[PDB]
Order: sequence, then C-alpha cells, then structure tokens
Amino acid sequence: GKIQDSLSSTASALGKLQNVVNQNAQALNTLVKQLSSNFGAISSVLNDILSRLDKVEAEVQIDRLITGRLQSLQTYVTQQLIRAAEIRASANLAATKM
Amino acid sequence: PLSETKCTLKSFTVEKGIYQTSNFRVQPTESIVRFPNITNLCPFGEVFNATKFASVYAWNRKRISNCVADYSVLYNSASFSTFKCYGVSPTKLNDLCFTNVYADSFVIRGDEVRQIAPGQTGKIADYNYKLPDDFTGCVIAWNSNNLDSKVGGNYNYLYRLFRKSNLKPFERDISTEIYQAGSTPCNGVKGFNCYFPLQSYGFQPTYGVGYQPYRVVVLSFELLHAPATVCGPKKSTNLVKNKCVNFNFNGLTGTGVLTESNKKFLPFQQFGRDIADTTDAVRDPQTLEILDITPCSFGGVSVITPGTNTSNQVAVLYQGVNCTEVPVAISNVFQTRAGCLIGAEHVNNSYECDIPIGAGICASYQT
Amino acid sequence: ATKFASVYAWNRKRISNCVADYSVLYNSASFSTFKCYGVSPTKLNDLCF
Amino acid sequence: FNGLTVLPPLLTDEMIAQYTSALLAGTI
Amino acid sequence: QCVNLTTRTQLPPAYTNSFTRGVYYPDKVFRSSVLHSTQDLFLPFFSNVTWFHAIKRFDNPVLPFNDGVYFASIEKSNIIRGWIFGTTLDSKTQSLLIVNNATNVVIKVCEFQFCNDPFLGVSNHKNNKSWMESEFRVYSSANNCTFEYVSQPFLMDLEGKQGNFKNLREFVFKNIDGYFKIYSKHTPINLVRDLPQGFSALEPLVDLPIGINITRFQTLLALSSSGWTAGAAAYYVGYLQPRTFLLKYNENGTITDAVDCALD
Ligand SMILES: *[C@@H]1O[C@H](CO)[C@@H](O[C@@H]2O[C@H](CO)[C@@H](O)[C@H](O)[C@H]2NC(C)=O)[C@H](O)[C@H]1NC(C)=O
Ligand SMILES: *[C@@H]1O[C@H](CO)[C@@H](O[C@@H]2O[C@H](CO)[C@@H](O)[C@H](O)[C@H]2NC(C)=O)[C@H](O)[C@H]1NC(C)=O
Ligand SMILES: *[C@@H]1O[C@H](CO)[C@@H](O[C@@H]2O[C@H](CO)[C@@H](O)[C@H](O)[C@H]2NC(C)=O)[C@H](O)[C@H]1NC(C)=O
Ligand SMILES: *[C@@H]1O[C@H](CO)[C@@H](O[C@@H]2O[C@H](CO)[C@@H](O)[C@H](O)[C@H]2NC(C)=O)[C@H](O)[C@H]1NC(C)=O
Ligand SMILES: *[C@@H]1O[C@H](CO)[C@@H](O[C@@H]2O[C@H](CO)[C@@H](O)[C@H](O)[C@H]2NC(C)=O)[C@H](O)[C@H]1NC(C)=O
Ligand SMILES: *[C@@H]1O[C@H](CO)[C@@H](O)[C@H](O)[C@H]1NC(C)=O
Ligand SMILES: *[C@@H]1O[C@H](CO)[C@@H](O)[C@H](O)[C@H]1NC(C)=O
Ligand SMILES: *[C@@H]1O[C@H](CO)[C@@H](O)[C@H](O)[C@H]1NC(C)=O
Ligand SMILES: *[C@@H]1O[C@H](CO)[C@@H](O)[C@H](O)[C@H]1NC(C)=O
Ligand SMILES: *[C@@H]1O[C@H](CO)[C@@H](O)[C@H](O)[C@H]1NC(C)=O
Ligand SMILES: *[C@@H]1O[C@H](CO)[C@@H](O)[C@H](O)[C@H]1NC(C)=O
Repeated sequence: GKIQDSLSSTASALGKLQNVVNQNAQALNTLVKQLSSNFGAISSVLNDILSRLDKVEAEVQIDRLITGRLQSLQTYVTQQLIRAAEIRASANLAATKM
Repeated sequence: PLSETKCTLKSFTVEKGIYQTSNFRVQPTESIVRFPNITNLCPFGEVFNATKFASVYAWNRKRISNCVADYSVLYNSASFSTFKCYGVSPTKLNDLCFTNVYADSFVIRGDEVRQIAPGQTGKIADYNYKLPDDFTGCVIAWNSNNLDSKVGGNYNYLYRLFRKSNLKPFERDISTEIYQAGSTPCNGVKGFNCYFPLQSYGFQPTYGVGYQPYRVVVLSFELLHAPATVCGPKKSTNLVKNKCVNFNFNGLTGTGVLTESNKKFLPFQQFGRDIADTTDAVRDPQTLEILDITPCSFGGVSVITPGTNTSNQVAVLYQGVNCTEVPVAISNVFQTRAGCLIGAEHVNNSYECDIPIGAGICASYQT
Repeated sequence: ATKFASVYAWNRKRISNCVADYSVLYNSASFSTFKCYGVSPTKLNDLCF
Repeated sequence: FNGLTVLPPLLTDEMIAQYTSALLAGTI
Repeated sequence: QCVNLTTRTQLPPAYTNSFTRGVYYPDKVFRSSVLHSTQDLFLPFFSNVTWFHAIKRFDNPVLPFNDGVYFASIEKSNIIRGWIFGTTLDSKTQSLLIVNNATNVVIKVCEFQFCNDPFLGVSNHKNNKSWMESEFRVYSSANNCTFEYVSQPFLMDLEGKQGNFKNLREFVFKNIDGYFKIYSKHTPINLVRDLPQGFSALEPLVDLPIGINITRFQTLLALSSSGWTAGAAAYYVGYLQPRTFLLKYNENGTITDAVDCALD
C-alpha cells in the first residue's frame, strides 16, 4: 500500500523514466529547430532559393544549407548512439535484475 | 519490391527478413497558383522614361505598390546596358510577389556604375548613394549622353564632394553647409579649408565613352515578411482543397494538401507557422479564408519477404501510412497501427513471430 | 619618380621608420586601380607593418 | 512531418503487460 | 492665426512604473502555443516613465524620440486630439502630422511651419453645447509636400462628464528604416490616476512608408486668446531599448504574456 501511496505521492518519483522521453523530444525539437536557421544563406526555406535564384547561382546557396543541415544530423544521430548505448547498458542491468 | 530489396542489399539473394527501401511519397496531382485580384499596371514605364533624374547627392526614391509588373520587357530590352541582380534571378523576377518596391533615380558618370553595386567603395558610394550588404534586387543603367548631356555642359547634375563620415544604407543628405576639412574651425560661405560640399558633373555630347551620363535605376524589395502588394503577371487558377498540389501563395511555394482552417487569423496576419517555424496556414489572396497546409503522407517502404530460394512472393509495408493511399501492384490489403500492408493474408489464429512487422504483427510463409 | 622601369626590372623601394598617411592616397582620385586582397582599404591608417 | 518518423515498438503495451503478468505469475 | 498659450505654471514632470505594457507583435506571422523569442527595440519591464497631466495645467513640452517611444493615456471625452512628429519642427526639414480630432484620422507629410505652441482651438467652451475646431493654429505654411493619408470620415463623441476615467489609449511609435509602425490597444478600465495592472498585446494598427528623419515629437491639446479651462487628462511616455523578449502565444494565437530577458 505504501508503494501505491509513494507512487501517488510525488509526480517526480518517475524521473528516471521521464527524463528519457524528454531528451529525445528535446533533441528532436532541437534538430527540427535547425531547419529554421540560415547557416549564412539568404534564407532558410530550400524552396525559396530555388524560386528566388537561377540554376547556376542557387547551386552554391543550397550548398550552404546542405553543410549545416547534414552536420546537424551527425550531431543529432551520434548523440542518439551514446544515449542508445546508455540504454543498452541499462537494459542489460535490467535483464540481470529480471 | 524483390528487385528493390536485392538492389538495396547488394546481393542477388536476400535472406528471410524485413528491409527498408526508398520511402513512399504521394506525387502532386496538379499545380495551383493564388494571386490577388490586381490588374492595374505598375508605373515602370514612367519610372524608366522619366525625363529628369534627380542629382545623386539628392537622389529621389519613389515607392510603387498595388500593381501588376512585367520585368521581362526590361530584361529583354536592348536599350539597357547593365541589368545585374544580386538577390534574385533576373528571369525569376516575373513569378514572385513583392511586398514593397523601391525606385531609385539618379544619374552618374558611366565609369562610376561599378561603384553602385552592394559592398562597393568610393566617394559616391560613401556620401552620394549606397546599398546595404544584403541588397535584394537588381541594378539597371543605360547611357544618356543623347539627352541629358548638353553641348553647353549639363552641370545641373550636382553631387556632394565632401563629407565628414560615411553614411548609412539608403540614407540621404541635403544640407550644403561649408565643410571644415582643415584643422581650424570655420564658418561663412567660403575660405581656405572651408570648401563647398558640392561639385557638379560636366556632361557634353563630345566626351568619350564611359564619361557620359548614365541613367541609373536601382530596384530594391523585400520578400516573405509582409503581405504581397506587387505581384507578377501570373494568372490565378481555381483553388483545389484536400489534394496534394504544387500550391503557390504570393510566391510561397510548397507541396501538400490544402484544407480549411479553424485558426482565427487577425486581419494583418497572413502567414501561419508551427513550433517548427515552417509555413502551415496561409490566407488565400483571392478570398480571405484561412487554408491549412499539410504535406500529404510519406512513409517508409519496408519489404516483408521470406528467403529468396523459399519463395518470391513479397509483402510490401508502408510505415505509418493509412491504407487510403497508393493502390495495388506498384483485394488483399490489411491495416496495422504501424501502417498499411499489401500482399498478406491476415489471419486470426496466432503463431510465433518470424518476420517482425510493427504493433505486434508478424509475417510468416504458409499455405 | 621621373622614370619607372619595366616589369622585368621593377624597382623595389623599402619603406621603414615613418608614419604613413594612407588616407590621402585613398581619397585622391588620381589612382584608377585601387583594390586590396589581404586587408581593407579604409583601415590602412590603423595598422603597423 | 519533415522526415521525422516514430515507428511503433514491435511489442505492444498489452503484450508487455502480459509478459509482466506471465513473469509475475511464475514468480508467485 | 498663432498665439502662445503659456497659461501653465512651471511644474517639473512626474514618474510612474511601467509594469507590463509596451509589448507589440514583432512580425506579421501567426503562431499558436509557441514559446518563440525575438530581439527588437522594446520597452524594458518595470521602467519609470515620464508622467504628464493636463487639468490651468498645460504641460505640452517637446520630447526627444531617441530609438522609439511608447505612449499611453487614460482617455475620457477624447481630450487628446493628435500628435506631432519630426526632427526640426520649424519647416526647415520634413515633418509629420497626425490628427484625429472629430471626423478624420488625417496624416499629412509636409514641411509645415508651426506655431511655437501649436494646437487646435475648439470653440463653444462654456456656452451653447458644441465642440468644433475654431482656431486652426497647428501649422501656418505648407511649402512642399511628399505624402498624405486620410482614413474614412466619421463622427466621434466629444461629450460626457464622469467621476472616473473609462477609456485607456495606448500607442507605440517607432521608425525602422523609416516605417512609422503604429501599435495600439484600447481597454475600458475603471481607475483614477494609475496605469492599469495587467498585460495586453499591441496589434499593428498602421505602418507607413514615410521614410523621414525623426528626432523629437509633440502631442496635440484642444481647448479670447488667453484664458480657458481644461479637463482632467494624463499621459505617460516610455522609451524602447534593444531588449530580447519571450512571448507567449495562446492556443488560439495572440500574445498572452511577455518575459523580459535582462530584467532579473
Ligand atoms: C484511415 O482513414 C479512414 C478515412 O480517412 C479512417 O476512417 C474513419 O474512421 C472513423 C472511426 O474509425 C470514422 O468516424 C470516420 O468516418 C472514418 N472516415 C471516413 C472518411 O469515413 C480510418 O480510421 C483511418 N485509419 C485509422 C487506423 O484510423
Ligand atoms: C512664442 O514665444 C517665442 C519666444 O518665447 C517666440 O519666438 C520668438 O519669435 C520672434 C518673432 O518670430 C523672434 O524674433 C524671436 O527670436 C523668437 N524667440 C526665440 C528664442 O527664438 C514665438 O514667436 C512666440 N509665438 C507666438 C505665436 O507669439
Ligand atoms: C536627423 O535630424 C537630427 C536633428 O533634427 C540630426 O541630428 C543632428 O546632427 C547634426 C550633425 O550630425 C548635429 O550638429 C545636431 O546637433 C544634431 N541634432 C540633434 C537634435 O541631434 C540627425 O543627424 C538627422 N539624421 C538623419 C539621418 O538625417
Ligand atoms: C520644399 O519647399 C520649398 C518651398 O518652395 C522648395 O524651395 C524651392 O526650391 C526651388 C528649387 O530650386 C527654388 O527654385 C525655389 O526658389 C524654392 N522656393 C523658395 C521660396 O525659395 C523646396 O524645393 C522644397 N523641397 C524640395 C526637396 O523640393
Ligand atoms: C480564441 O480567441 C478568443 C478571443 O476572444 C477567445 O475565445 C473566447 O473564449 C471565451 C471563454 O470560453 C468564450 O466565452 C468566448 O465566446 C470565446 N470567443 C470566441 C470568439 O471564440 C480565446 O482567447 C481563444 N480560445 C481559446 C479556447 O483559448
Ligand atoms: C476581387 O477578386 C474577385 C475574385 O476573382 C473578383 O471577382 C473581383 O472582381 C475582384 N475585385 C475587383 C475590384 O476586381
Ligand atoms: C520609353 O519610351 C520609348 C519610346 O521611344 C519606348 O520604346 C520604351 O519602351 C519606353 N520605356 C518604358 C519602360 O516604357
Ligand atoms: C534454398 O533452399 C534450397 C532447398 O530448400 C537449397 O537447395 C538452396 O541451397 C537454398 N539457397 C541457398 C542460397 O542456400
Ligand atoms: C477473425 O474474427 C472476426 C470476428 O472476431 C471475423 O469477423 C473475421 O472474419 C476473422 N478473420 C479470420 C481471418 O479468421
Ligand atoms: C525613475 O526616475 C526617478 C527620478 O528620475 C527616480 O526617483 C525613480 O526612482 C526612478 N524609477 C525607479 C523605479 O527607481
Ligand atoms: C448658440 O448655439 C448655436 C448652435 O447652433 C451656435 O451656433 C451659437 O454659436 C451659440 N451661441 C453662441 C453665442 O455661441
């Protein structure tokens, strides 16, 4: 019954699980936010530059986007690996407890 | 799909498993353009045939709005000399909507045209007229020795000769106060180290090429922060809702399905965005309803196949896609929480998992 | 200088131990070509070489 | 919406609940 | 006509604390439930603003316009009837006139030659009931002009006598590259002498392409050359700063509350 009440007592008792779901949402929200940045380009909408510039002048402007946007995935994906390894180590600990 | 999974596994035989491929997309059925009900023509004719251009030290800026423009005539006209754009494509001017249009009128020496470009340097580019570093627009100029230059000398095209400091983009000064360039303070109207800030162009038809007056027009505008006032000669087409179309609202291109929106736009608001800071709701320029924007479904294509030797039948999965999408090939269709499934016979009696599918579904090979 | 040699015998005149006023060089219109590659034209008046 | 996708886990919330029930059943 | 109305006793100004006002939409882009942030010239929270009051009392001095000014006034009987904007205010350079007296929100851009203490004289003070512009002393000359704007004519009510103020008037003036963006919000309140407590958004009323230099500004006060009675009216002046703000958009979409980054 105390487990019933202790769980019912504070909403932060599940911080070991809440922080996990928060962080992937945080990383995704950070990753999504990156698309709104310009990385030095004249705009942040890849469709805009295509309509705004010709074939031979835009081809360098998308190159500005393609560097930063791709580099964000490297930062995002890698940061997912370490978290994935962290969970994998924890799961094996859980399996031993299981 | 069997050939696709062979190609993506780089082998002529593939083991019994589920493999991703190129993700599914819904192609746009048609293209639609939405422009305001504007029909009167922009006064570019009078802008570019203005008889008198203001002196560069007092260069005249004229606003143009709520009109229909055709820059193709200016682009293709051979009467012009240097039509250089810096922020936009000269042929792409004619399919964009502009918030505001600046017409800058001033005449310089033809040898001085190079200094009009953004980021340039020189006495004229410092204290006669200049552009910001991020100039969006084009510059156009042409020789005018035939009319502006006079045999007695067109000295009426004055310009500033002295200035204390370099002014700011799109900034003008009119005061002709005597410049105290020297160490000593000065007053009055003349004096040594007390020089009049103005000196005048001397323009005659007898001067050689490059020195003649050039009628220069500079076009400045801004995109995607204000409601459209000047639009290209594109013709509006009828709106199609809830279908994947290549829509276009005042130059805001995109790809998705357009639906009516329940979000209350204030009269000054026309562009709607999400937590992602990307367009999701636009007010139609023709009629003032609010149109929700959403890209129609795209999802992964995970081929579910047994061993190549065991069989050649393949079950195609569309990750997170409602079956109300692509038909059959490229009467046997199943719906899963993970997406739509094609090429499998859903059954009720259960067995052990062989090929993981999603949301507790598993495929297997049996009669 | 009264005489300038050609491109093969381009003369070198080392300059040192003086304060240089590049602003008057910048402002004078007698110089038709004026472009800098490693520095900014306006700020020659603020550096020491 | 911009290529971001969440694929559901293979095991559903019901099955893992049944797994825990099975794990608890043998335990007691 | 041109008369110096120096019917005022020399009194220093006053101050009050600008709690949560001066927050306007930074862009014409709609958002919902977004905790977006932006950097722009803004009035910092909890700022002493210069306090003026008209009662006899004719406090109409010239105020500088360094980097945007936020104005507010709790209005009754529509006492305030216009504003003056410019950089020299002696017809030497370009000048701005905004007038909303009784019928027209008229905006004119000419090198006007003004009075030393410009205003609009209103006849029929303490006689047969009416209020109409008799003495047009706002300007004298109209040498050259560059722009004008005229809103739809109307007829506002300049009548009433009450014990407390019922209407609040807010206006925000700023010139970015010469655009005189206007942000306004009218709130019916019931107070006596204090700025309202609460938060309110400032929609962009009008934005004008005037593009003229501005340094100092003035307001309009409505009323034999000397001697008349004025009603109870007060207003405040605040100054914007380049301060980053946080903005809350409710799920329907509007500014719910603002957070000053550098306040504390
Ligand atoms: C896939 O889409 C269809 C239609 O777009 C959905 O069918 C709707 O189902 C709900 C309740 O299940 C009904 O109230 C609606 O009327 C149905 N739509 C239509 C147009 O009749 C279906 O639910 C979707 N798939 C899933 C898994 O939800
Ligand atoms: C209001 O008073 C001011 C002075 O306080 C007047 O300004 C003077 O005007 C005269 C004549 O135009 C000039 O000779 C003076 O030089 C001005 N004074 C200053 C300090 O410059 C102003 O004219 C008065 N206005 C009216 C309508 O009487
Ligand atoms: C706008 O006008 C103000 C004055 O109305 C200008 O400021 C003056 O600048 C000169 C020279 O820089 C000074 O001698 C004056 O004392 C200044 N007066 C004031 C009241 O500050 C300002 O330079 C003008 N700006 C533009 C862009 O025209
Ligand atoms: C502002 O208005 C004045 C008042 O007319 C203009 O001044 C005239 O300018 C022309 C142009 O050289 C002269 O021929 C007139 O003699 C001036 N008038 C007077 C009374 O001296 C002035 O030009 C206007 N401003 C602009 C930019 O045009
Ligand atoms: C939508 O905007 C309006 C702004 O007035 C608000 O909606 C009002 O909500 C109250 C409270 O239930 C209702 O009594 C009104 O009838 C609503 N008005 C309208 C026009 O719908 C509110 O700010 C926004 N809606 C929500 C749910 O926040
Ligand atoms: C506004 O657009 C509608 C829709 O095409 C059109 O019928 C109407 O004539 C337009 N207004 C004017 C003044 O032309
Ligand atoms: C200016 O007038 C000439 C007439 O000789 C015409 O050919 C030209 O098209 C005009 N320019 C514009 C921009 O209308
Ligand atoms: C496929 O299975 C058959 C027998 O069922 C076997 O002979 C064949 O070798 C298998 N394929 C491969 C690639 O091993
Ligand atoms: C599964 O059972 C449902 C009834 O619960 C029935 O309608 C359906 O036809 C059955 N499907 C198969 C493949 O047996
Ligand atoms: C505002 O200024 C006055 C005097 O200039 C000062 O007394 C007052 O304390 C200031 N405001 C605050 C909040 O301190
Ligand atoms: C009396 O009232 C009328 C209203 O029409 C007004 O015109 C007139 O000026 C008033 N009399 C005086 C002396 O003001």
